[PDB]
Amino acid sequence: RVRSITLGNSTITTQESANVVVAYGRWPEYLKDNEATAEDQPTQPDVATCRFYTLESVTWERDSPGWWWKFPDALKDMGLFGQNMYYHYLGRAGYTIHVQCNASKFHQGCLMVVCVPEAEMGCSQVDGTVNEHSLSEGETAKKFASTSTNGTNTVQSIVTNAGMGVGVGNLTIFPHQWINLRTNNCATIVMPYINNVPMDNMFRHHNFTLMIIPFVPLDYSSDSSTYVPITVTVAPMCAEYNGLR
Amino acid sequence: SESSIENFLCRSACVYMGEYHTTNTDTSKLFASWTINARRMVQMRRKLELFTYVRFDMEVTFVITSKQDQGTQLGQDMPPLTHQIMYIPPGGPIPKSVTDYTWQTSTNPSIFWTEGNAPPRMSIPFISIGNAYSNFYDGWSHGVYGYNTLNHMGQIYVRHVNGSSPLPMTSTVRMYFKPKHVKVWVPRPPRLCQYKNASTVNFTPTNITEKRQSINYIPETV
Amino acid sequence: GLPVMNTPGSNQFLTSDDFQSPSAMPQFDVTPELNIPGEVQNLMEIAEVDSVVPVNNVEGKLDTMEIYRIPVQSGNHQSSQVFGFQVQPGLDNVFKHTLLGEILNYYAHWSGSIKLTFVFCGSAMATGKFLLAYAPPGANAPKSRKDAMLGTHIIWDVGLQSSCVLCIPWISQTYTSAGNVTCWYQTGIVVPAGTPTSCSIMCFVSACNDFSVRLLKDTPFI
Amino acid sequence: GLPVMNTPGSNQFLTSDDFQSPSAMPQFDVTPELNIPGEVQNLMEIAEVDSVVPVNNVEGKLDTMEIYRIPVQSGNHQSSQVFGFQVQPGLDNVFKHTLLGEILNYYAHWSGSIKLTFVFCGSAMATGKFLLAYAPPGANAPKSRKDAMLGTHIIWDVGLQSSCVLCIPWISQTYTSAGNVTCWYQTGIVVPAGTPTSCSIMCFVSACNDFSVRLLKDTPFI
Amino acid sequence: TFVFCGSAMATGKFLLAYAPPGANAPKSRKDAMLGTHIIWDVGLQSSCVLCIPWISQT
Repeated sequence: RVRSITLGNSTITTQESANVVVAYGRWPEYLKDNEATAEDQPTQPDVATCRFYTLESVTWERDSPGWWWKFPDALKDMGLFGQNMYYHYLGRAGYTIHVQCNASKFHQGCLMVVCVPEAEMGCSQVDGTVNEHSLSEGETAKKFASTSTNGTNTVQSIVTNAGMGVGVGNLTIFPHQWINLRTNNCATIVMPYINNVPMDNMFRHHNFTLMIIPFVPLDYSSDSSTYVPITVTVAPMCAEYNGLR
Repeated sequence: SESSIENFLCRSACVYMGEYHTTNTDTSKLFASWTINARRMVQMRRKLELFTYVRFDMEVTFVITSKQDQGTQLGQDMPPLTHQIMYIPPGGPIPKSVTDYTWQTSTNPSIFWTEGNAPPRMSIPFISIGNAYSNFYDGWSHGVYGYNTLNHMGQIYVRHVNGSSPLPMTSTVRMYFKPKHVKVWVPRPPRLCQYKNASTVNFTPTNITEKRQSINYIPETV
Repeated sequence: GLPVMNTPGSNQFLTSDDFQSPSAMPQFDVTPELNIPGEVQNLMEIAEVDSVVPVNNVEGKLDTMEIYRIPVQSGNHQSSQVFGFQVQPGLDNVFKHTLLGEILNYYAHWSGSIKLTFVFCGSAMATGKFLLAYAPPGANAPKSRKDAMLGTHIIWDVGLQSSCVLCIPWISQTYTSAGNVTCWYQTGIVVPAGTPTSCSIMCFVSACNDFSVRLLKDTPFI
Repeated sequence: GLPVMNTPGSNQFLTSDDFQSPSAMPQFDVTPELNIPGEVQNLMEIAEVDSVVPVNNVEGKLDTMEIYRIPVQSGNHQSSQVFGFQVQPGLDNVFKHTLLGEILNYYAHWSGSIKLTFVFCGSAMATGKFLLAYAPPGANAPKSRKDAMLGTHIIWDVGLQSSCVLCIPWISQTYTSAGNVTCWYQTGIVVPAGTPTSCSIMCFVSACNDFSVRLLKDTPFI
Repeated sequence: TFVFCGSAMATGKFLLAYAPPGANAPKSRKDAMLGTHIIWDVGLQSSCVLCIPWISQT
């Protein structure tokens, strides 16, 4: 009851009892042919964009508020998919995201894993503006805080308002999955391309945001490990660019 | 049936009220202007933020009232007043005086109306080179965070249509706005914090809800 | 030609009228629609989604993640209450700011059935029993574990199931005249050596398919 | 007779309305139409015509025929640039006053494909090679002959062909975010004894059949 | 094949990564994620399998 999956020259292993969320019922696909027939011809890499990219693990401790990543540009240094971001003026893609934990039966805790489109964030100063570095750091995660933040140009990252001004118990409206250390330790989310235009430039726009948020904190006792590792793996799907010839 | 999208959003509201004179010594008080967006009406803003992408037509009605200034001169006998209401599409010339050439450009649609009649009304289609409007944008304008140029919807300008050396008068216009044939995509959670300004999502941290006495407390039954 | 007669109501502006209007941009072909994933036809598609309830809304923790966690304590307390609340979406503080509560607060009359889910977030070594009890509207909340057993209840063994589900059938709106739900320790929690002592429960609320709303009004939150 | 009811909008003058009007000269039969050559149904028939581009719009020659001539110099300069520009009809000075540019400036949104033709006006004894290179929007302009060769380009031998043609596919409007075109000396120009030393190139621009325009507005030139 | 020999109560995650011939070995967890990899949860599976396709010698 273990499946082994190979994309390109990558191989990972999952359990065949996985559960998969397809975001709004829609699988990813190519914009078919004839939105812009004449002088808008696209191309597709399909070479080493369809392959598993694995980020660094994060460390879940007793007081961890949460983590977030921006897509794309979490992959702007990831081999070929990142090269294509510099060579081409427009693009699009869907994604498959796997999130996994490594824990024992003597640990306990609960995580929400959610993919949020257009996650526009607020500044720590009400009459201020957010910086580009405070929104993302690429393949390194940003951190939520457990109290309200200060300083100039920083996202106001108190975890109960999720940086967007809503109640964090209501983020289940988005494509999401629960990880309860008692019953499962994995989550797969398949995201299609969602925009109000068919293609776009991939450097000054963040299509979506992946967030991981503990709702019940990690607990252990006498001589268990004091942390739990979380691992994120991403495979781009049906990527497509403007033709160069 | 009352929770359909059309019955929830397609409702009229006053979104701008402005004043303008026939004679003045400021020359910006001689006309009134408004930029069309749905972010300075706090009740419509919140209902619109439940979705990420929207598509609609606009309908605008104008209620216009005049007054003679309390300055001094009485015994007048005046004909009814005429007004001009000009819509500028995105990518159009903007007037800066009431005597400007742009009040006569053939591609700015315009309405001429005289008091005493029914209130004037124009209908604007979905105007965007994109496929939908967006209530949320996680990007840069090219650089302002959260602002994309596909959301431009145009402007409205109002003036008096007198001749030379007119008599002093003060008018007020109220604009009533209504979206029609509406379609929405990607639902979102409702805004929990108060709005702080009209262009950002900035906020001060807010409590999740209000307290009670204890986790067991249920009020005595009647 | 064509003799004609004007009726009362002519030349009035009614804010909710429905008439054809002249277009100000007739020679403009609009951008065709895109097939964006995630389209919505009705607000009841938002209320049928689960959201986390802040059941622990007591003093000192209205601004932390702790507001969402029901505490299960360690040791032997096998007849004490764990929690209890009245089921009043829209009005009561614990249900007021959820996805279902936020919708219901746009309408002056609503009715349907409600779904509550409970989930145990402890270690896989812990075992024990809870008693979940429901009192109808017009009944007092039970004071002991025994009289809660004498009504409608379910006995929930967390060593066997990690989650329980309840469906409540007679919900309307306006010292409440509403039903209530309570939870009791049947046995107490038992663990082996080397596992955490305390733990937590979480509540999710949603609406069932037969939910209806009437008389759109203004919300009291902005 | 015939009970009737006046709606809002009655007795208003809407500048863009469309109603039947009474004729002031009903008893007058009009002159029948003549079949004049050269009738027009659509403005895109004017934009599909080539017109000469003033590529040499530098100081000291904005009022001479020299503004239209790209200079080709004599001797050996076989890696230097000949010319380069961004492709931005409507906004950029070199394309702004052509037949295509003048039309596009009546509309606030437009899009399509563009056609550029280059013609060599030297003596029939001259030979040599040019490299014509295209960079897409969002790419920097090439700095050398070699990196222009590493992109999309054509090598144009003027001893074989007197003219070259290019079709550019992704044109829209609003430190530009537009594509560009550049020309490089591959070899240098070679002549026999008794022929002029210097020479010229000319550019023609036009639109291809798939061109569209929206939101008529006022032009910024008179 | 890799097999985890710990107690049945232990949980956690590993990242297993493969670089082809002619490529350098990854230096961090993030660039190993950006190549071919599998994420292995030992609370779910006790063993993982890999098949490597281009093997020759000097």
